[PDB]
Amino acid sequence: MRECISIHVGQAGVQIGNACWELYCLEHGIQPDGQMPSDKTIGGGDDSFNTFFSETGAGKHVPRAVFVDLEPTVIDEVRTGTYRQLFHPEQLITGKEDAANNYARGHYTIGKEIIDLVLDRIRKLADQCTGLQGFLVFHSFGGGTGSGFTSLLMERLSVDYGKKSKLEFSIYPAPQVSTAVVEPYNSILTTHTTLEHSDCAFMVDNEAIYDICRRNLDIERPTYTNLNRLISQIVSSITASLRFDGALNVDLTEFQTNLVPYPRIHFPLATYAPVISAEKAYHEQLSVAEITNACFEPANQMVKCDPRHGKYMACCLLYRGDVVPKDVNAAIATIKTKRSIQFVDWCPTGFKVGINYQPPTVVPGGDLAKVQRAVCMLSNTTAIAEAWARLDHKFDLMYAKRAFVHWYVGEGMEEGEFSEAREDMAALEKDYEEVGV
Amino acid sequence: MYTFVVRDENSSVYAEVSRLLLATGQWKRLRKDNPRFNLMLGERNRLPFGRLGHEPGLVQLVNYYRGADKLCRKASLVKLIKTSPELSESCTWFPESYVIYPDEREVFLAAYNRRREGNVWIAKLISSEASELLDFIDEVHVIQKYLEKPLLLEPGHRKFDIRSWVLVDHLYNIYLYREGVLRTSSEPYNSANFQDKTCHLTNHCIQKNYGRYEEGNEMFFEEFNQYLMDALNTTLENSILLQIKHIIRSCLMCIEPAISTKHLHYQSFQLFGFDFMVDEELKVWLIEVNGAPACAQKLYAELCQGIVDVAISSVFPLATSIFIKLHH
Amino acid sequence: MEVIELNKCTSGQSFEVILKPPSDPSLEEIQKKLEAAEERRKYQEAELLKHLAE
Amino acid sequence: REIVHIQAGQCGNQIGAKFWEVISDEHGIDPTGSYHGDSDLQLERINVYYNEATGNKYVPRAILVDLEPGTMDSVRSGPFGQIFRPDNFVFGQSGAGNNWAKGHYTEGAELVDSVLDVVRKESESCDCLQGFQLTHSLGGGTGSGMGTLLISKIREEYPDRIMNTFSVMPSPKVSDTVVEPYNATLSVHQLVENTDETYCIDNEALYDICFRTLKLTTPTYGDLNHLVSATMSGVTTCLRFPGQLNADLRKLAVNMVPFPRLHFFMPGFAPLTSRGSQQYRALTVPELTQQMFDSKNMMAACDPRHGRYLTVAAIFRGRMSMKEVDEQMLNVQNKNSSYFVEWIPNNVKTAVCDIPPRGLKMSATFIGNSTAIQELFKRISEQFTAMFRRKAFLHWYTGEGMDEMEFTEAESNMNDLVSEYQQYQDA
Ligand SMILES: Nc1nc2c(ncn2[C@@H]2O[C@H](COP(=O)(O)OP(=O)(O)OP(=O)(O)O)[C@@H](O)[C@H]2O)c(=O)[nH]1
Ligand SMILES: Nc1ncnc2c1ncn2[C@@H]1O[C@H](COP(=O)(O)OP(=O)(O)CP(=O)(O)O)[C@@H](O)[C@H]1O
Ligand SMILES: Nc1nc2c(ncn2[C@@H]2O[C@H](COP(=O)(O)OP(=O)(O)O)[C@@H](O)[C@H]2O)c(=O)[nH]1
Ligand SMILES: COc1ccc2c(c1)NC(=O)CN2c1nc(C)nc2onc(C)c12
Ligand SMILES: [Ca+2]
Ligand SMILES: [Mg+2]
Ligand SMILES: [Mg+2]
Ligand SMILES: [Mg+2]
Repeated sequence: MRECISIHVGQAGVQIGNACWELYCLEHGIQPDGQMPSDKTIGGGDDSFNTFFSETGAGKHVPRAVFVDLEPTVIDEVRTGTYRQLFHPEQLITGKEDAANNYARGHYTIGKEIIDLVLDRIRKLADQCTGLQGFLVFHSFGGGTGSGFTSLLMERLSVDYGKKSKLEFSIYPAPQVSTAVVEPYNSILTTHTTLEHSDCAFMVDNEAIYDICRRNLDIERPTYTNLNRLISQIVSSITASLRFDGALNVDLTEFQTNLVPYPRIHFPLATYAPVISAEKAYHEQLSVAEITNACFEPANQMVKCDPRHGKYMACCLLYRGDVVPKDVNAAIATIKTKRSIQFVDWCPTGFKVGINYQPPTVVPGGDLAKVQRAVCMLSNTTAIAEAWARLDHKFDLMYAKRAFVHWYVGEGMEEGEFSEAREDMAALEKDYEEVGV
Repeated sequence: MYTFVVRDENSSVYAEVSRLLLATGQWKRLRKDNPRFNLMLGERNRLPFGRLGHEPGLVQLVNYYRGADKLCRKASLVKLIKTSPELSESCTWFPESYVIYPDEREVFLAAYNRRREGNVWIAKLISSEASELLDFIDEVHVIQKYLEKPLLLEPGHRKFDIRSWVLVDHLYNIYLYREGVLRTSSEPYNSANFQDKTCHLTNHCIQKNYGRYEEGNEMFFEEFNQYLMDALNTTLENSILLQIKHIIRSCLMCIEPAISTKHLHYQSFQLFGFDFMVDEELKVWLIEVNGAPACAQKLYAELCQGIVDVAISSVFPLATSIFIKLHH
Repeated sequence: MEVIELNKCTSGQSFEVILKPPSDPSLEEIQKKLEAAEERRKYQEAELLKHLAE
Repeated sequence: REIVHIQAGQCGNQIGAKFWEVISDEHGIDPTGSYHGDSDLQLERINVYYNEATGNKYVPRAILVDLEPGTMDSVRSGPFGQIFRPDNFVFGQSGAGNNWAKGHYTEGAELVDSVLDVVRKESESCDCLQGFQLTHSLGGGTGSGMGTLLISKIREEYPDRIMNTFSVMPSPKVSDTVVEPYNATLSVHQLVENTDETYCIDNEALYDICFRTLKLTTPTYGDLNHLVSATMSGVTTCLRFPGQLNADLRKLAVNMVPFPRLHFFMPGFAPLTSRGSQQYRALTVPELTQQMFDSKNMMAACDPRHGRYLTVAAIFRGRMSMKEVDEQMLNVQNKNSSYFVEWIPNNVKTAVCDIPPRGLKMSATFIGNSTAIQELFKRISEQFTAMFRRKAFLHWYTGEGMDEMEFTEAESNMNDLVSEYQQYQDA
């Protein structure tokens, strides 16, 4: 057994961590006080859930997590919330003033003050690990802390933990729920400094999650609570293989091996189905074919794009519920004849399938109905470059006038880092187009 | 009001669509780089489809189908017909074609050798010797069987090609404009030499004897139908238009899964120009598909009005039909 | 469709379906860039306090 | 995240006293500092503007400054006068005589160090100080001349804190003296360099709103300050109340100010109300949105159709459909997209607070960073040059040590501000 440490940075990272860890406890049967009656090995053990939870002598199951925000009010809700007993106070780290939606303030000015504190709190969890395999980092592209302090954290983790894998869960900026105009600046800056330090990153466009909540949950004005509970489900599907018995994606290395043949192109597209409203009185349960077919509908993706006009390098299907391989192959056979699924020539055309028999767990009183079977598809398609194109276009519009640049330069950053970062994104956009012509 | 932008100043069809939209008083035009548009009349090359459908509170529509170039490039059209089972290698209405890179070269020479034992081919320019055409290519191309026995109008002994304008809306309805045009050759068809190609190439730009028989070397369906009755004892609907409607529907139904915007965050429509070639036996052959076609002056007013009614006002409604819907 | 590497357990199964075969910076450099930016903040603050002294 | 409030001069203390009356009523604080409200939302962010004293009392973090005792004695006698900490009253005796030089160089110099001692005392008690907000007029002497001296000295001692002002612009429609364009031009030169955010409250706009819209034939300063206190309440809603957006002064500056010198905002309010008269028809969300963008609701006499919006902030107060707010806000942008710069994507952000202001069921406050505000500085620059080309009334200033060169420099810097706003009006 090898342990994984989760790190939640900024508001978006912390609040999504709240969602995921609440969901994890429900799936593994862990009470809010940390007790887990089904665990018969008191005080320790190397079961699959011990990848994410450590154990105390009294039987408490503590997440291998650390929350860090440059401003206290969000983590303070964790310190007083339903799962306050779950976490040790030392792994909840708060500053006093935030980064003010300013990458350079979170990376240079304030980040320098607190980077050594976090790294030693991270060290306290690593010493509890017999064989640490790496980190799962949750953060937003647009926030000053989520972008600025994460890229500084990712730089130092490569120094202190060189042999370790690092996976990102990144929240892509969407104007319908963001209250900052400089998110494209922060997004490009943080992607340039982090790119070589992340082995695999799952982007989540808030615009896609927002629309899924409106369309399939009939929520008129989705809140972060609506979005984060849905995002936690997808995250849970992705991490389930690390927390449960199986043979697919059993370690963080296997994520890069199965999904990322090119180091720089490490942004798999995630599609999830079915999303069913809990208020729906009558619902016909969808089949294996119907939910596998929904994985190739753009309206169900975490990022809106068209995989028909790109090429695949890898494809995983992660099923939860009443699913058997016979029905999956029958569904893949039908879908291949009716859809534009094209792989790059140097890659085998096919799917790696993982099935977990336990149906998806929904939090009581949430918006998602319980289903009999669900699937998450992780596909490394070049079509996700559309999200970089959108972001870089917005970047180019503002930067051409040098609008808001003075806020970053005034924090010690040099104007050249903007163009240097944009140049890297220009290279990234070019690599996708080479692979997917 | 509705909003639209114009990113192709060279488009004669959508220039008229811009005017008709402004004359409604319910459409306002913005600057090219303004993202808060309802409709985009986009550029022909490198249209940014990836930036469409991401403006909150705006239903967005564009006058091009992403991926339709697979049908509107000579090299892509051949590959699409030979690989798609819906059309197959034994497609009866497309001429034998082979892609050559300056390639199926060896597969092509096998057909030309069985043709050695009518062996005139076109490369796209006409030739009868296979080696000569290949020498021309190097100095991407597709070689195609040159149809040696075409239907010739009289008086004149003249070659022609038929252009049909087809509109495909956001719902993927296929609308064939009832008015087509015959682009005629004003010089009699000479089968003895292909180097002189003013009687073979029916393009308007080749027609610099221009304008003798009909104005602008353009014959519309009214006259061409009347000719077919008096000369061949048939009608344009029966002898030619059924095959044209079959070809248009077959091509577009093939690529529908790859270009449809039914469940997308933006919508697409597109006007196409299908070019047909009729042989001695009243059989229609598909020559090519044009992704950004131009109309004929007599038909600009009626066709561009129909583009608004069927493709634009169907999505953005305001405050007898000239199209034939091809059913699928 | 070839189904390979089928593994089963109480929790579930996994397998692979194939349809067609194929056809950095050191801690020293981090500390220096963070101090170069702090130097630039202190220079811009000194220029401000010098301007206010005038 | 505490804010330190300063009010300087006659106008500064009158609108400042009204501001504290309005927000104390919103937060449920009585004139004695005792909280007698009903909702705990009233106190979740009460520390931003109030210090907690002995006996569960709330004392405003306010410092009252004047060179005359007259207006401040009126404040201490007013309805909420006893709520202010008596030590925070700092005043001289000579007055400033509507003279920018007296407030900035002579009379105000004597008094400014004692103001800074009170400022320092309030700042040392702060958990984490965001910055300062100042209320003042630019046409007088104390608020204009001393107010900008204070701002310069506060920036010297707290260079990394946010400086925010509510600055009242003079207008011959509501004029005390002819030297007001002189004082305003000298002060704007300071505001351009030493503040992060300035709400331009034009007395011309307040007079026209009172006259044309509210049907008040002879407006008083009390009628003008009713509009100021309503605007000041609205623009500080997100700083005082919890919501989706827990805003602070720095995030406001970062997102509203794309270029450092262009930080002069047009405030707007809807629905426009005159005091002592209540209208009983609540507005629909389409009506709030249409009126808050109407030029007749702007507090700076500028035609927004003559410029382009760099950034826009909108705050809706009341119980309403947040979906209808999004549709209506998106409807304004999509229908007048030429007036919003294309090179700042998504430059209109919206906030919602459930507590409406006193006497309204629904309200909407507008904060626009428009390039049309150059019209305001053009107006003051024309009135300035009309007198300065003949050196008229300059003896009042040169008698306090000033040189004509300082006037020339101030005129130029404001004319540069005007041309800089015109730079981005064409781009
Ligand atoms: N999905 C999701 N997105 C969020 C959440 N909170 C904030 N965001 C998004 O994150 C972006 C803003 O970043 P934040 O995380 O709020 O900022 P931060 O990382 O805390 O950094 P600073 O506040 O600037 O110090 C916006 O695009 C928001 O839409 C959340 O809880 N869930
Ligand atoms: N297989 C064939 N047999 C006989 N004639 C052919 C032919 N292929 C092409 N032609 C002739 O060549 C002429 C022009 O060829 P083609 O249409 O492919 O070029 P083009 O694309 O530049 C004109 P457009 O785009 O307007 O259709 C046609 O009008 C037709 O008369
Ligand atoms: N809106 C408003 N403006 C005022 C008020 N009192 C004075 N003014 C304006 O402020 C200017 C006079 O400055 P004032 O504050 O009285 O002088 P000071 O005490 O030296 O700062 C003139 O332009 C007045 O119109 C007020 O209560 N409300
Ligand atoms: C132009 O874009 C923006 C404009 C304003 C803001 C932000 C972005 N983002 C922020 O965090 C602070 N903020 C606000 N500040 C204040 C004091 N009051 C507000 O009322 N409504 C908003 C929104 C808002
Ligand atoms: Ca155990
Ligand atoms: Mg934050
Ligand atoms: Mg062509
Ligand atoms: Mg006065």
